[PDB]
Order: sequence, then structure tokens, then C-alpha cells
Amino acid sequence: VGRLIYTAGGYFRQSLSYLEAYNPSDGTWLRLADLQVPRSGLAGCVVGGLLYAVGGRNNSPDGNTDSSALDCYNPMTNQWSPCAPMSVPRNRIGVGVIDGHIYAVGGSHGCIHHNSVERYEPERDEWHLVAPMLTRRIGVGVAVLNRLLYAVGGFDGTNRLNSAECYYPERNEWRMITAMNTIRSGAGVCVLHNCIYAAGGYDGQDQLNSVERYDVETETWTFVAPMKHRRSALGITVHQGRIYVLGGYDGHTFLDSVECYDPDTDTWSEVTRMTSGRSGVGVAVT
Amino acid sequence: VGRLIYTAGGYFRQSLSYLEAYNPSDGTWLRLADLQVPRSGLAGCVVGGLLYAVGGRNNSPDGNTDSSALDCYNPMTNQWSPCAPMSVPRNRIGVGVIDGHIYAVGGSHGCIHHNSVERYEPERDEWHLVAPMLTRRIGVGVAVLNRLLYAVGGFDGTNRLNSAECYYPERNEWRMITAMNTIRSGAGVCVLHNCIYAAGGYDGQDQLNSVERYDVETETWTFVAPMKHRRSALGITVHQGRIYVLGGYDGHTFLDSVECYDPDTDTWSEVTRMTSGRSGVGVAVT
Repeated sequence: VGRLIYTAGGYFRQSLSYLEAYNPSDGTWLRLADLQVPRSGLAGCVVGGLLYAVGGRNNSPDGNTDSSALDCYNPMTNQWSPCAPMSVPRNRIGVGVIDGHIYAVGGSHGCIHHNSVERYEPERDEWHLVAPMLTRRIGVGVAVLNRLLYAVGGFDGTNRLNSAECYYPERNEWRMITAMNTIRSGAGVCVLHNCIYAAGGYDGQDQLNSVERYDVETETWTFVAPMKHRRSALGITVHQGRIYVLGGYDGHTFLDSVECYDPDTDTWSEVTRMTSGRSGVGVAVT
Repeated sequence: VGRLIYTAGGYFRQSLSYLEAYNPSDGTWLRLADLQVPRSGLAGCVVGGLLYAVGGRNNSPDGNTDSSALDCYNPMTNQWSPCAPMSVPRNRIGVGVIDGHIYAVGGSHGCIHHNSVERYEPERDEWHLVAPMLTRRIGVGVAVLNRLLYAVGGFDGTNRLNSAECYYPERNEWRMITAMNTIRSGAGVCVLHNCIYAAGGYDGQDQLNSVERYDVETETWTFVAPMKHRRSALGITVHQGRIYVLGGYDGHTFLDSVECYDPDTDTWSEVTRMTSGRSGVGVAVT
């Protein structure tokens, strides 16, 4: 029907404030109401055609705080609103949406590497705490598939993970699943058809440009065609059958490169730049 | 006796190694030997007509490291020398000198918010740990007065302080003192004719331009006339009965504005610019 990519916040040597929109029907960008406090390394999602930005961290030379903020944006009124904040602050969080609920997983606070999980019921503006995961994970990708939630990669605070776990909402329990082929902390995670894609991230020595997917039928991680640029902590989303990756860090420079992946051709192609180079940005589509 | 203001390092885009001298006898700047290793959020002080630069943090894209460095500078050879390093790294340290000895207080190291305190005897090139403070403080100003030490403002890692404590060297113990009117983390702190000045810093919502002083006889904090620019993490010193504030961050730009305060008139007035905008800089006079 025709929709917009939203990219909210980011980090370009400090926490950014920009809420920006992209339209690939005309390859143009939009500027929208900025964030009512700069956050970096949060996560975005859309619930009931409203956009939510969760957690993250405000980094500035003027000190640096972790955020338990949950702030909804309305593209119909171009206004942010604060919503009930989470139980704890989560920097380098991941989120998933199930059944019109917001699941927030892991991420940092102070030195404490979280492993807890909480559900926000939008209809009641309430955080309700759920079953913690089997590993502590910060900088963790999350995908929702078949009404299940997939926590992938991440960092436990002592070494960089290559593990994955699966949460059964109906049962409220966690299980480990097939570990990945490569260590990946702060990679980009999402669903395409019946596969869990995981692009980029950090391993401990280098930035990554390799991608792999997971098929729940075949319980296996298969390597796919790499991205043109190596990138850690990047935005990622899907629209009309393609993966769009926004920004990230290449071990030197913060990218403005947005790359697109057509699964039909299994080829990557740069589709735009962004208005400024940035990392740690949370992303969504409506 | 001819006397110079020194500014050692700072932070603009990365940690600088600039050692620079202002001369208010001729409103001129002098360029001197660079810092061995680029540091920011350090502290300067002069002991026996030698300058010491203490702690801080090297920030760059390559990584960010904290420093436990003590490096002495000698204007008579224009040479740095590494001196015995402290026990732990302290970023956003404060230092005080008592009886020709160097007190290093609080400051950060990774997530660890220090509240230890250590004395360096230059006569032996020796660090000795002393009685820790009652709160953990990073980005804390220090004032030496009546052969006591006043740790003021700062950040404990959960909330921005507006509190202060007083260390009795002869007794080796701490006591709280009357809190300030305004929350201040990384303000400028100094002694001038009794009074304990605290200009600028961060509170948690805004950069500050308000100044307040303390009289040890009267144990009260009274507000004085504000600065022209709002500034956090700035250099501060005295020369011939005036407060000079170097640089800082205004929420947007790193300032090059150096402002002077005449206590006789209780008014602020810009006295120069600096050769580059910067924050987190440590300062001394000799």
C-alpha cells in the first residue's frame, strides 16, 4: 500500500536526536520531530501504526546516562510522548513484538549485563516482567517468528557470544538453539519468510560483513552473500521482500550507506546515503 | 615574579596533546611541548614550580582508554617526564595539593565509579592510598583551603550530586558539608579569599551558567552573578585575584571563550579566545 522507513536517534561521536523517514517509492528522505532527549543504541518498533523507541544510552562529553525510557511517536501528529518506563535501564537492548506486545531483552546498565526480559502491554501502559534468558546478552539482535522470539548473538560482559535462544510466550520458558557460525555482537537481526537473518556485528578482533540465516525447519545456519561494507551496531528492517541495513561503524568511519538485499537474486546493492553518518540507530516501518 | 596560566590537553574531536600558556601581562598565547599521550578530563597542578598532569582519559576512534598517568612538566627544559603512575586509572578526576603533596580524588575507570583518594609524595616519587570519601564521585571539583580538602559536586553513577565533603589531612577522615543550591557535576571549583567557588557543570537536564560560593565561617552557599556562556567540564584557575574559566561545552559547541571574574565588581567579562575549542581540560598557574 506504500509506507515509510523510520530511523530514530543514533550515535555519531555522541547521541543524536534525529527522527528521519525514508520513502523507497521515490528514494527521498523526510525530517520529522526530533527525539525529546538524545539516545543511542536503542531499538524501534511499530505497534498499532505508532512508533516506539526503547531504552538505549545518552552519551555526551557532558556525562553519559543509561535510559529506561519508552517514548511513542505518532506520524499523524508528528509528536513524541513518554510512555511508562521499563523496570531497569537497558543500553544496547533488543526488542520484539508479539500479539501487540513489546518484548525488551538484555542490554547493559552500569556494568551490570542484563539477562532479564519484560513485556509492555500498550493497551494498559504497563511493564510486566517475564522469564529471564539463559545467557546475559547486550547488543543482541531479536526476531519474532511463528509467535516465538529469537535472541541472537550478543555480549555477556566477559566474552562475545555466538549463541542463540528461543522464547515460548505461551509457556514462558527459554531454550538454547543451534549456535551461529560466527561470533556476532551487535549484528542486525530480522525475519524473511521462514529465516532468521544475522548481518554484521562485532566478534572481538574485527567488524563483520558476513551474513547468515537460520531456517527453523532445517535448524541450521547457512552463510549468505556478504554486504559491501563491514558494519557493527546497525539498523535493520524489511519492506516489500528486501533487507535494508542503515548505517553502522566500519572500524574507522560511521557509515551513511544503506544497503539493500533482494533474496531472489541474493545480491546486495547500495540504495541511498543517510543525512549523516551514524550508528546505534533503531528502525521500523509504517 | 612572572606568571603563566597553563592549559594541558582537552577534548574536541579526540584527546589533544596541546600544552598551551596564556600570559595576561600581554594577553598572549604560548605553544609548548605536547603531552606525551593525548588525555582529556585530567587535572593540572604545580608543585615546587613543576607542573603535574594527572589521570584523565584518551578518547579516539581506535578505542577509549583511561589513564593512571602522572606526567610532570618542567618549563625550564620544556620537557615532560613520566612520574610514578597512580594505583588505579581515574577519568574525570580532581586533584588538590596540600603541604607540597598531591591528592587525587574519585573519578571513573570503566564502570567503576571511584571514591578512593591517594597522595603522591614528589620527594619519593611514591603513591600512598589514603582515607576514601563518603560518596563515590566522578567529575568532581577539588579545593584546598586551610590545609583541608573540599570535594565538591560530582556524579556517583546513579544520580548527579550537589553534595560536598571535607578531608582532614592531620586526622585522615572525611565529613560531609552543607549541600549546594544546585546540582553540579563537572563544574569549576577553586578557592579565592576564603570562598569556595563552583561555576557551571551539569545537573542532568541542562548545562549550567550559574555560580555560587561558600564561606567556611558561615557555612552557606550563596548565588553570584552568572557567566556569559553556559559551560560544563571547563578549566578553572586564579591569577592575581580573578577567576579565569577556560573553554567547556555549551550543549552545542565546545567553547573557546575564556571569561574573567572580578570579585570586586561581581561581573564576568571575556578576556580572550583560545586557539581551539575544547572541553575536559586541566589547568594550572606558575
